[PDB]
Amino acid sequence: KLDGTLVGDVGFDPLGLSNILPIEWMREAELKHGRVCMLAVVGYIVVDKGLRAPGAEKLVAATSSFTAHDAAVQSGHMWALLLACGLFEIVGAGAIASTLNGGDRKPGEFALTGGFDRDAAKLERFKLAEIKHSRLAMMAFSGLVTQDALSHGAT
Amino acid sequence: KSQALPFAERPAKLDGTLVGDVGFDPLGLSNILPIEWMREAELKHGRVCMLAVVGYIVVDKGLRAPGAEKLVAATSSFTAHDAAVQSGHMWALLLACGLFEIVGAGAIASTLNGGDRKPGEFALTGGFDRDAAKLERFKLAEIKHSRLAMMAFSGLVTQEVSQTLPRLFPA
Amino acid sequence: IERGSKVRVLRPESYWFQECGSVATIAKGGDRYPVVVRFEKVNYPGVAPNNFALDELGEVEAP
Amino acid sequence: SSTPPEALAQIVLVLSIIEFNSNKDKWTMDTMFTDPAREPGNLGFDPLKF
Amino acid sequence: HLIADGRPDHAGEFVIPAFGFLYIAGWIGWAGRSYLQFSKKTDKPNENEIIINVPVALGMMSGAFLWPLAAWKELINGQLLVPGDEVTVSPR
Amino acid sequence: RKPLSEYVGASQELAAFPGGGGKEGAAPVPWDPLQLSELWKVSANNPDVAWLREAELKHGRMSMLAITGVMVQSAGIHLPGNADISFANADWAMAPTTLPPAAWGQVLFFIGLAEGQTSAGLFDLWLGNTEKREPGNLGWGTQFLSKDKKAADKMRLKELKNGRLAMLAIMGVAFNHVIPGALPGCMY
Ligand code: CLA
Ligand code: CLA
Ligand code: CLA
Ligand SMILES: CCCCCC(=O)OC\C(C=C=C1C(C)(C)C[C@H](OC(C)=O)C[C@@]1(C)O)=C/C=C/C(C)=C/C=C/C=C(C)/C=C/C=C(\C)C(=O)C[C@@]12O[C@]1(C)C[C@@H](O)CC2(C)C
Ligand SMILES: CC(=O)O[C@H]1CC(C)(C)C(=C=C/C(C)=C/C=C/C(C)=C/C=C/C=C(C)/C=C/C=C(\C)C(=O)C[C@@]23O[C@]2(C)C[C@@H](O)CC3(C)C)[C@](C)(O)C1
Ligand SMILES: CC1=C(C#C/C(C)=C/C=C/C(C)=C/C=C/C=C(C)/C=C/C=C(C)/C=C/[C@@]23O[C@]2(C)C[C@@H](O)CC3(C)C)C(C)(C)C[C@H](O)C1
Repeated sequence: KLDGTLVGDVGFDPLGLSNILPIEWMREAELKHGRVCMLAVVGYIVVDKGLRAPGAEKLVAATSSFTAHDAAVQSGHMWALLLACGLFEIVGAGAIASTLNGGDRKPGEFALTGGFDRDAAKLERFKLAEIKHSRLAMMAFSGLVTQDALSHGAT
Repeated sequence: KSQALPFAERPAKLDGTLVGDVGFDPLGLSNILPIEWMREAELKHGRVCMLAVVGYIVVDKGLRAPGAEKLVAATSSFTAHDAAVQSGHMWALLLACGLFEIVGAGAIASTLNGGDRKPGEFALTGGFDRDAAKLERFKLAEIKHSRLAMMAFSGLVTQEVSQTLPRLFPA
Repeated sequence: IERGSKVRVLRPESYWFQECGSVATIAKGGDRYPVVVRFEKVNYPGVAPNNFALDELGEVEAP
Repeated sequence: SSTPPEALAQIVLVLSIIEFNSNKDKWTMDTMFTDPAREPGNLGFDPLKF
Repeated sequence: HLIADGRPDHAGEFVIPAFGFLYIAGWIGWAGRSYLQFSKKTDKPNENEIIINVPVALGMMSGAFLWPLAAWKELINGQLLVPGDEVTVSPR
Repeated sequence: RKPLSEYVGASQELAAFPGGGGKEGAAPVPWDPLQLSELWKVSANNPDVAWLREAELKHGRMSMLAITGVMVQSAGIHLPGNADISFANADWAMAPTTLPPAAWGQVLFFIGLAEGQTSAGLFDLWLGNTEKREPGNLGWGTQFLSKDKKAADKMRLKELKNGRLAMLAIMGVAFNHVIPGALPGCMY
């Protein structure tokens, strides 16, 4: 799991809602949200850099990542990403939502889906780091969406 | 429990009686129709696509039938279909395919569901029959090439229409 | 059936077919229709009771 | 007659709801005072407990 | 000319008097049926129909104002209808 | 027969008052004010609760699909248009009119085939003779739900609730195109 960090707790849980919907689905959703946010903040800053995907045209035109999800939708590039993420996430929907509020969540309630291809490190520090940067990038991408809707550039 | 998806159970009815069964049925489509019909459909589709890939990559690089004349079919395999529909040769091909499909498909699909034979034999062995290990190896190779050339023909046609075929046999 | 029982009449030509009546007297002898059943509704002649056989009564309520 | 009729409709509807629910099956003369504990006029409306 | 079609703009014709009469006729029928049940359950059913028990009759008569609900409750409870093997029938 | 108490589908928000509660279902009997599920006792013409559950499951599923189609067709997101066929009628309830017979005639045909071929045992319902069928159990997603009892019942209750809301909504988007104003915030 993951407690505070230098004290030992169940983290800040003032609402105490961990006894309402099961902790396995909570941890799985936390990891998925965080990994989505980590890819989101990196993709945001990389588009703001000026880096381009191998598919050319309309990608440098709709820069700053805010006209990205208004012109790539009508350019048809956004639909392919939607359906690819949809097929992988419906495989995940099978393997995850087959078990909820009941039958066991014995897949490691986080990143247990495959992934043992290149590193095979399996560090506990890696797990702690993964969840910590997951939530750090949650707040980072929240900031990058909200601050840059009125400011621009590096802020 | 599966082999192509080693995180989410194993599909039902995919025990391994058919060759090349790695348990890749995430949608569970092996329950709408009997598995003999599905295997027959997969094998027929694969044979059609392998013949289609061979014919496409042979016609496109340049080869004409006995007395195939000079029309927009001879320009490329892209317009060969629309050329031969107007010349009526596609009606003759449809007649031959319909005759063989009546006999073969009606017999082959009528008797698996009754119970009588392997799904897709046709008994035209043409040689290798005695070496049953080579028979099952050739079944595995046939279905693997079937899937590969279904993908290959899909890729070929989509690549050629995406640029309207500017005379590219690598495409 | 016994005296005071509530019975349902199964004789099809009777005025009280499928109707409830009360057993009054069961005669013990050679009578073909020994059971006497009295009804609360008179028939067209105005006769309240009738003699019934043991197989023409279906029984409803014990005494 | 001067006031809107929807006001009367809603007032009569609220009174209808109140007296439909205040005696759920105890309408009519033969069904209301079947329980020998319902004294007449006692609908249980005594919140202040006089 | 009255339009008994059922259009909403001609509901001042047939349909609204239809609902009114259906309510009133069901009221009359339910009052009669309730008094019939009471007179059946007494010791002299015949004398209760030529000489009416006026207080009880007024009770059922005023209590038949909720006939569509009471009739539905009796229909669901199985008290509205005789099974069919208990009503007398001609030999055929 | 199955006397309506073991059927999942009771709702907490009809026991929202002090007294009665749970995960999402009311404890003392599901909601049935008109006692329509008890109408099989008098005459066999009235359907059993199994037929009623199958009917509302079908209505709810079609209504989810219909309200999702209404939400998506009404503003953009139309299929790419080719020759002799344009999916351009953004106004719902008139989109099948501006459509060739090869397209509107193909939706109805396949709907009818799927309806007729999944109709095995609906008339073993109407009488409580379940055995097979088991109301809405077409097989599309059986063994996909959880294998215990509480989670499966929770999933079914989720299906029934969303479905009922969709029914009420697709009938709020309808009856408002017919007569102006049956839904104050309409958007369609
Ligand atoms: C999916 C398979 C398929 C399809 C649909 C086509 C379709 C076509 N080919 Mg083609 N071809 C194929 C495979 C295929 N080919 C293969 C595998 C080869 C070998 C390399 C060729 C070699 C080839 C050449 C060399 C030429 C064509 C041409 C043509 C065109 C006109 C053909 C014609 O007049 O036939 C209709 C006339 C007939 C007499 C029908 C043919 C009947 C045969 C025998 C097939 C009947 C079924 C057959 C026995 C298979 C059943 C197997 C079963 C026993 C298991 C048309 C677009 C010609 C063209 O115009 O292109 C420019 C041409 O010149 N093809
Ligand atoms: C309140 C008593 C009552 C009730 C509920 C019914 C109910 C019914 N009668 Mg009916 N009937 C009654 C009295 C009643 N009748 C009387 C007194 C007569 C003799 C005149 C008839 C003669 C009669 C005939 C000839 C026929 C019916 C038929 C029917 C059925 C169809 C409806 C209809 O045609 O109504 C029409 C009703 C009438 C024409 C008679 C109404 C006479 C008065 C207004 C009703 C009696 C009210 C009563 C005095 C109230 C006193 C109670 C009070 C003390 C509380 C229906 C089951 C028909 C049938 O079988 O259809 C299936 C049919 O053909 N009835
Ligand atoms: C197709 C319509 C339909 C049908 C057949 C059912 C059937 C059922 N519902 Mg259900 N329901 C529906 C729609 C429907 N529902 C909708 C839209 C809602 C949301 C308001 C609900 C909310 C609901 C709850 C909260 C509960 C049920 C329950 C039940 C079950 C027992 C009750 C019963 O016998 O109802 C029989 C129903 C009918 C025969 C439908 C016909 C309706 C009448 C007769 C005609 C139309 C009148 C209506 C007012 C139309 C006017 C306009 C309308 C659109 C508003 C039964 C399986 C209970 C349950 O789950 O038991 C296990 C339960 O607790 N339902
Ligand atoms: C995903 C489809 C739906 C999306 C369409 C799509 O993808 O786009 C099309 C596209 C380009 C594009 C687009 C533009 C035209 C540029 C612009 C469009 O903008 C619009 C809308 O206008 C967007 C976009 C992205 O569409 C690119 C698509 C590329 C795609 C889809 C590539 C699939 C390869 C598959 C392979 C190689 C399989 C091999 C499988 C093989 C080789 C096997 O069988 C292996 C096998 O082991 C198996 C598995 C089982 C074994 O027993 C047998 C064996 C051993 C043989
Ligand atoms: C204008 C336009 O655009 O379209 C054009 C397109 C195109 C393609 C150019 C055209 C063409 C040509 C076409 C369609 C040609 C089709 C030709 C066709 C289909 C010709 C069948 C022959 C049957 C045979 C040989 C049977 C042999 C039977 C034999 C050899 C037997 O031994 C029978 C047997 O019974 C015995 C005797 C004894 C039995 O104990 C045993 C068996 C049963 C074995 C057209 C017409 O111009 C139209
Ligand atoms: C059974 C029998 C016999 C038989 C037989 C037969 C007909 C055997 C036939 C086997 C056959 C014909 C097997 C084809 C496979 C085709 C494949 C694998 C295609 C790959 C294509 C691939 C992998 C890729 C293609 C690409 O297009 C892509 C994807 C994109 C392009 O940019 C690049 C290229 C073009 C490269 C006998 C022995 C003859 C007589 C006996 O009596 C009866």
